[PDB]
Amino acid sequence: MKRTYQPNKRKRQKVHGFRKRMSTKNGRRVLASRRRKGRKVISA
Amino acid sequence: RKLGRTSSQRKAMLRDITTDLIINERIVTTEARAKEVRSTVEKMITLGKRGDLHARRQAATFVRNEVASVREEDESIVVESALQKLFNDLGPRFAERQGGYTRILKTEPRRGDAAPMVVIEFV
Amino acid sequence: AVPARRTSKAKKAKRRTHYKLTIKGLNACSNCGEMKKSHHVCPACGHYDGKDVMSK
Amino acid sequence: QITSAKATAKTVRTSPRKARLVIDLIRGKSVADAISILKFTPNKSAGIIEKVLMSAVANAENNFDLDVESLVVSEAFVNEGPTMKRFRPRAKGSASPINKRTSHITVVVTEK
RNA sequence: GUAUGAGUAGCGAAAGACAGGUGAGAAUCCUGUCCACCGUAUGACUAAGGUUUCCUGGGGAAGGCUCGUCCGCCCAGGGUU
RNA sequence: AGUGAACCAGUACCGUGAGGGAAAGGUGAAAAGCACCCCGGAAGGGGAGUGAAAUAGAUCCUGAAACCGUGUGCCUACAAC
RNA sequence: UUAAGUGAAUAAGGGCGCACGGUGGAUGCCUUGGCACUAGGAGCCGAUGAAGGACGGGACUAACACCGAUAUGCUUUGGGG
Ligand SMILES: [Zn+2]
Repeated sequence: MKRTYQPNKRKRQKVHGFRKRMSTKNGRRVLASRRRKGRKVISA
Repeated sequence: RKLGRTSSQRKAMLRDITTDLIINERIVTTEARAKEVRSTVEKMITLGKRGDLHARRQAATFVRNEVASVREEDESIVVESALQKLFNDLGPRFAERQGGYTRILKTEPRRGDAAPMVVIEFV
Repeated sequence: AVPARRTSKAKKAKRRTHYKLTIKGLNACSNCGEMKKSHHVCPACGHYDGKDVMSK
Repeated sequence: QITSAKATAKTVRTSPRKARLVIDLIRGKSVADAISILKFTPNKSAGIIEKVLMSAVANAENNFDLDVESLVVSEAFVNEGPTMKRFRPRAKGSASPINKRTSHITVVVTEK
């Protein structure tokens, strides 16, 4: 029947976005951790 | 006999093959279809030897309906529908030859399936 | 079920002995002396029974 | 003085086990009838080993050897080449590998 | 990395045949004819979603559950007012 | 082995997301990297050449084992290993 | 010639040894990177817009570097030939 990963464009940028991760005190921990590891795509 | 498919598919395949080999006098196919088609063709040429109505209206069910054969013009476009050929050209060409008018020639297998092919002729 | 052992090196052959490929029925054609298959049209000569067939 | 030119072809795209049957028919015979024997074999491995044998002939004739009418196939074998590797989606999630193999074939043509 | 099982199981529902092309090579490409299948859909338009797969000209090393001159594949050019 | 990473690596790839994370160095002193002929559609190969050495020819120093083959000196079709 | 008795040799294929190749990359030698420290400098950057990035810049431009509409670079002061 119906499987999970039904993809959209708005939702994937209003959940895992950037501004939605520069709008907290925890999102910044996430970002800085992704920058320490030396990652390319900090956040989708 | 030799089945190849369901019933009606075989019937259509034979009603196909013996309608060529009426128009070209020659055909290159496999070995089994060859044997069944020599039987059928020879059985559908004796009807070319009566030439009346009943033989016409009995032959007119084992031949692809309309398949032109036009190499003729005087000042016109004469069309021969591959049955009219059966009753105009092949018929009067076999009056003295009795049964058995086809030759089968075993040539060579094929590239992709090794199905030993064969020819069919008329004289 | 499912094998209870690997087959030795010997048994492999001793079973494959009957896995061959034989060619049979090779004749000398009559117009070019080349090998042809009996009861079959000559491919290079084109002839059969001393007569030409493949022509148009 | 040397006889018996050689020839070969590397990494042909077929099994080394199935194409080791065709060869069984050739080892030992004269060159003239060998071509015939190959001509009437309906295996993909047949339409190949000709080109090797024809090439060995043309090598021996063009370079050193002569009298194509006294040549004998004396040695011929089939080795295993490098094998590609690929997968295939099995049922119930998993997958199972697949080897696509290749072979090296040589043929040698002595005089007598 | 390579064996055994083994040249075994499988090749993922549905109808093709002939003639002539093309070409080193043809059941599997092109053309023609007859046949046949769906038709509240196997037909037409759109919203998501995919992101150049579209078109023109070349190629056949790898993908294509076989073949392949062919392709939603490879190479080059170009298209979205 | 030594950082996960001696090479275009926190990359390829996996997961919606936080997150998880590889394999991959060596021709010769110098490319002098095989003009020319021949079979072959091509790939591949045989001479001739470059080279001290081509079994150093781009999968490119040495090149073991499992595994796959060719030839041959000795034995084997009343035998329970 | 009869009779009785004895009875060798050949391999569809296989075993053992030897000899020669094929796949695969252990081992020998080697370093273009690492690891742990010593002595010394240095211990902040930011509303004059930071760290980190996106897009662009070449005859050819797919990537990496450097650069920024003055874009593979401008001015000046010393080195160098
Ligand atoms: Zn002939």
